[PDB]
Amino acid sequence: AQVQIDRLINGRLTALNAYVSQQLSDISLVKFGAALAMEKVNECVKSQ
Amino acid sequence: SVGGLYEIKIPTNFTIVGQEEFIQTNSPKVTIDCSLFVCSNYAACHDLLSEYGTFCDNINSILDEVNGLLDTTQLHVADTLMQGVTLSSNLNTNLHFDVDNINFKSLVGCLGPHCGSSSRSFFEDLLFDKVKLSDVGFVEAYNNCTGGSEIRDLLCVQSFNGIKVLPPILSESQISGYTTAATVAAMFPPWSAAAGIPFSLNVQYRINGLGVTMDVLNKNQKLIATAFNNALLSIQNGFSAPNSALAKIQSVVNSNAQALNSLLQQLFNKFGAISSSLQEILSRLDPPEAQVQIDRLINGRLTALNAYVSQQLSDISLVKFGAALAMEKVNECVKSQSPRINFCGNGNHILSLVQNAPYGLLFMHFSYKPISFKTVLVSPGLCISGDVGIAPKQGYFIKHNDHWMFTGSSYYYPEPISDKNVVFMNTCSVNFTKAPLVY
Amino acid sequence: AQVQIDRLINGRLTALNAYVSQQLSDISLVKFGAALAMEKVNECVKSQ
Amino acid sequence: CTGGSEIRDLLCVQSFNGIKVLPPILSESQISGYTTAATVAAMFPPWSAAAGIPFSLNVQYRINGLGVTMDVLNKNQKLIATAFNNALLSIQNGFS
Amino acid sequence: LSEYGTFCDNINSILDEVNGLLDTTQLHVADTLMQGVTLSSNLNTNLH
Amino acid sequence: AVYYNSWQNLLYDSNGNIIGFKDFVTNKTYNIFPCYAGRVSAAFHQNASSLALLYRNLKCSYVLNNISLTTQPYFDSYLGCVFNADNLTDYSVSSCALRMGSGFCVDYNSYRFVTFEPFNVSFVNDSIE
Amino acid sequence: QYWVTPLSKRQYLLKFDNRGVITNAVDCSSSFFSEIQCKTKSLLPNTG
Amino acid sequence: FTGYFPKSGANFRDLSLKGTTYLSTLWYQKPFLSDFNNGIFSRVKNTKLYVNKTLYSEFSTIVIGSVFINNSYTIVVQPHNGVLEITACQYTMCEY
Ligand SMILES: CC(=O)N[C@H]1[C@H]([C@H](O)[C@H](O)COC(C)=O)O[C@@](O[C@H](CO)[C@@H](O)[C@@H]2O[C@@](O)(C(=O)O)C[C@H](O)[C@H]2NC(C)=O)(C(=O)O)C[C@@H]1O
Ligand SMILES: *[C@@H]1O[C@H](CO)[C@@H](O[C@@H]2O[C@H](CO)[C@@H](O)[C@H](O)[C@H]2NC(C)=O)[C@H](O)[C@H]1NC(C)=O
Ligand SMILES: *[C@@H]1O[C@H](CO)[C@@H](O[C@@H]2O[C@H](CO)[C@@H](O)[C@H](O)[C@H]2NC(C)=O)[C@H](O)[C@H]1NC(C)=O
Ligand SMILES: *[C@@H]1O[C@H](CO)[C@@H](O[C@@H]2O[C@H](CO)[C@@H](O)[C@H](O)[C@H]2NC(C)=O)[C@H](O)[C@H]1NC(C)=O
Ligand SMILES: *[C@@H]1O[C@H](CO)[C@@H](O)[C@H](O)[C@H]1NC(C)=O
Ligand SMILES: *[C@@H]1O[C@H](CO)[C@@H](O)[C@H](O)[C@H]1NC(C)=O
Ligand SMILES: *[C@@H]1O[C@H](CO)[C@@H](O)[C@H](O)[C@H]1NC(C)=O
Ligand SMILES: *[C@@H]1O[C@H](CO)[C@@H](O)[C@H](O)[C@H]1NC(C)=O
Ligand SMILES: *[C@@H]1O[C@H](CO)[C@@H](O)[C@H](O)[C@H]1NC(C)=O
Repeated sequence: AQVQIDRLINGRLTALNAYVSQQLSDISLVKFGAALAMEKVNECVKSQ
Repeated sequence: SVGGLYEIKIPTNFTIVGQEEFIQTNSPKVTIDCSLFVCSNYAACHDLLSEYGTFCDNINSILDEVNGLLDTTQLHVADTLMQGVTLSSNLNTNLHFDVDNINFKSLVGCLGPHCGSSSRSFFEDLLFDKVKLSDVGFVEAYNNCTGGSEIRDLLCVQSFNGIKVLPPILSESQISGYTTAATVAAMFPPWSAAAGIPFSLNVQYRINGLGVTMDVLNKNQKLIATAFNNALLSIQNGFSAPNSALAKIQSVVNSNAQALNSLLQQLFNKFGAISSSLQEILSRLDPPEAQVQIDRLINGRLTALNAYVSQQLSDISLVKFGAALAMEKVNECVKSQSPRINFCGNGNHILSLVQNAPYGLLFMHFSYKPISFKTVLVSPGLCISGDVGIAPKQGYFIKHNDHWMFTGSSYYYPEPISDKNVVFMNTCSVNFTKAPLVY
Repeated sequence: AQVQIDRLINGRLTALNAYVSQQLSDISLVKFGAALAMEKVNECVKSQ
Repeated sequence: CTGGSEIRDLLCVQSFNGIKVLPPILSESQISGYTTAATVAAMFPPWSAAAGIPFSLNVQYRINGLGVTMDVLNKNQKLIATAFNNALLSIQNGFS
Repeated sequence: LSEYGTFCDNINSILDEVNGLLDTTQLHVADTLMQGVTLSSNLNTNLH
Repeated sequence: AVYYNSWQNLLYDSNGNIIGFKDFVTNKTYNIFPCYAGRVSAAFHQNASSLALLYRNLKCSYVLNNISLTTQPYFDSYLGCVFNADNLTDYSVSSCALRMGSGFCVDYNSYRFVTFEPFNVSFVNDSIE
Repeated sequence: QYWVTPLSKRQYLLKFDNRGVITNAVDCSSSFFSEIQCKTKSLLPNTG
Repeated sequence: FTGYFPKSGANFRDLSLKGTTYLSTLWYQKPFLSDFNNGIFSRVKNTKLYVNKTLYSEFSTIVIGSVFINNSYTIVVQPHNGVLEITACQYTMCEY
């Protein structure tokens, strides 16, 4: 049972690392988008 | 300060310098077939790879989304190049290539659909022939994979192992057509990409805005036009020698080729198994042990794909940043001149132009470059008449022929003080030089 | 001993892969911050 | 890390295990020299980092551009300069 | 570890590229700070 | 080949793969190349009862002679052999849901292989001088 | 003259020309330069 | 490639010995009598002699073994002017 469970643990942990790496990339894009939104608020809405 | 005056070096002569800047706005659209990469043709591997299930669906999905982001980015760059471009139907680039002594023949390709894909400028032709693996380069390289040639092209080995670069949704010929249209939009009426005025007048007003009197600009118009097309020729000749922009363009192709070759080399890593070859494992061991060895190769190859996909996500984020910067430079340096000092290259930026480049755009920034200087004594302000203060507009006050006169800050040409080159104050600040005899 | 050392090699290589992925993601934010700092130098210190 | 120190620096353990931070290509002292040059470039002629005019006049014209008449702005020059250096002192004291 | 092939070469290559990006970024920031800066040779730290 | 000495009969690349050999019986030399492997790029529209297939970077003669024979119409496009789509590159579309690359699109009414032109210049007939 | 030297199990970088002859070789663990040559798989590594 | 190779930068030893009539007993001891270990690499000069302008090839014969007694096989590599005779036999090796 330990051998079979180790295969599942390695697969599930590998998939969790892949999801975490994808989430880091997506949040970097969200930070860039939020910076652009703050620039648009300051330079299109509050001023021209 | 001696009395109320300071020593300043003011230019007495100038030239126009051209500077290249390649901004990467695109990258090769790498696709992996995860099933063909991990397992090749081997049924015993495909049976095991099915038990890893959604790992190949994630590799395929993440790269399809990444390639979709690159396609959307290319459409946004093309939309930006063509935004607000209006051209006359009477425009024929074969006859219309220079105006006001400024020559754009090298920056302008043939215009209209009658040419087909020949809408590429001499400048873009000279920039594209130095890069083998452009979009057409990849298409020609993959076309030669079934030509029966004895040459073992590395791209053919990569594609047979499921690693293939797809062409962008818009060909580089279409993008060169868009940069050509954006370039001619500045040279002829309605001048939709040059503030609605003739290109030479836009260059003259941009140089005047730096603190240069209009009197020297409208009499040195031939010298300004010759300095401008000489700067353009200097940029074109700069590609025939080791160049930072051409090296940056070649770095995109070199880094992609290095990443793809590194990914292909993962098929020869043993990952602690008896061999990196599925044929050797299946010809040496029965299913009970062959499956153990094949599982080691599956974990190693899937780990290599997750690492490559993480690297590709990071690189495409940098490409999105670079494409956003290129769109901003198009809008704020080529189509218009935004009041931002070092945004459009270094120095006294006059104007910028854009040309298509492999996987990006090449910007030519033209700057006002002083040649010789005169050290003069300047006053940053004057206290005149009934203690009224005056400050110079984009210039300085000068004692010329023992009389107060004004000069531009970027060109020494003493001219009379008037409301045209002065900011008035009801009270003069302390340390403003006293001059009761002015005006 | 090879079986035990192999489990350690796989764990340690997976950890390095995860750290490298995180480092790439963090350097993207550093490049973004450096671009903003160069823009602030040019548009707030050298000029307004 | 090679000194006869009884204190076990965690960085030394990391470096001996292959994890080490290399210094940047330009030392922070060089960058401090560059920020110093950029700062003095606004104080004195030719004012290459202050639009080619004295720093006090650049402050005065920048405040006037916000909608402040030049009269009160040039009659209160010492009050503006003291407010400016007091703001700088407040930034310095804020790190404590 | 030698039987794993290019795993450690890939880790070293990615970190070297990340560090090259940091070095190039620091040079760009320094160039931005020093761009267009002209100083008088008569400047003295002890008097001005 | 002339690189095989008396004791040599196999040619290897830098990765340890067999890429050529000298037959022990006939002394004839051969190069070994991998068999063709690739993907089919299929363009599908919800309103259609079939698919438009693109064999990227492959001539139609190669597809029919070495991959598979089919009754669907075909032609050699710039991107490779295209099946079940009319060659209409002289026509253009400003919007495209099936983007095939290099300014080419698959448009469904049958499928049409058409150029993709998302942006064009606003034209006026005013004088240039 | 009968010059002899001991043999040992060593990793070498072997370079073969267009006719299959070993023209050059590098003993990878012999020196620091040999280690660079074996790491880059080339006789003349790039300046770096 | 990993194989049985010399260490680069190590020292070759010229173990060839030429005599005319007398043989030194010290020639048959350490360091001439050397340990084999994994193996050896030999760079041998082909001493090209001439008799009536006719070329003759000579070089030192090498023996490889353990105890050099007829209870054991000794490998011998000996030249015969263009013919390299290689044998491995239970030879009665001489003292000298
Ligand atoms: C291992 C070594 O050191 N080898 C050298 C050898 C020995 O030192 C010597 O053999 C030891 O002797 C002991 C163990 O007692 O000396 C040699 O040189 C000799 C002079 O040193 C040589 O010129 C000979 O000189 C004669 O006077 C004589 O009999 O020695 C007349 C003879 O006709 C002539 N041989 C000819 C014509 O070849 C040689 O050969 O022998 C050169 C060898 O490299
Ligand atoms: C002023 O107008 C004239 C006439 O249109 C322009 O003269 C032409 O200039 C080109 C170079 O761009 C020459 O090759 C032509 O031979 C000239 N033609 C004639 C009839 O002279 C001139 O360039 C314009 N100059 C400015 C600064 O506006
Ligand atoms: C294939 O090539 C080999 C090598 O040249 C040939 O073998 C030689 O044959 C001749 C004639 O019998 C002998 O004198 C040599 O000693 C052989 N050399 C070796 C290494 O065996 C062989 O005859 C050739 N066979 C064919 C069908 O071409
Ligand atoms: C696909 O259609 C295009 C467009 O009709 C064909 O290209 C034209 O071919 C004719 C000759 O038959 C030439 O005169 C035109 O100049 C070509 N036009 C273009 C835009 O290149 C093309 O040959 C067709 N291909 C196939 C395999 O049917
Ligand atoms: C300006 O510089 C150029 C190049 O040195 C020279 O040809 C030209 O005559 C100069 N003009 C003046 C006004 O000094
Ligand atoms: C493709 O093959 C042809 C014919 O062998 C050759 O002329 C051409 O240079 C090759 N191009 C590429 C990119 O491989
Ligand atoms: C597809 O069919 C739907 C429903 O009839 C219709 O709304 C849509 O316009 C059709 N599109 C095309 C390309 O035929
Ligand atoms: C661009 O092309 C499309 C399709 O031919 C056409 O409908 C559109 O009107 C064109 N653009 C302009 C500005 O006319
Ligand atoms: C331009 O087009 C308009 C609208 O069709 C027409 O009235 C005018 O006469 C045209 N002028 C020329 C020179 O073609």
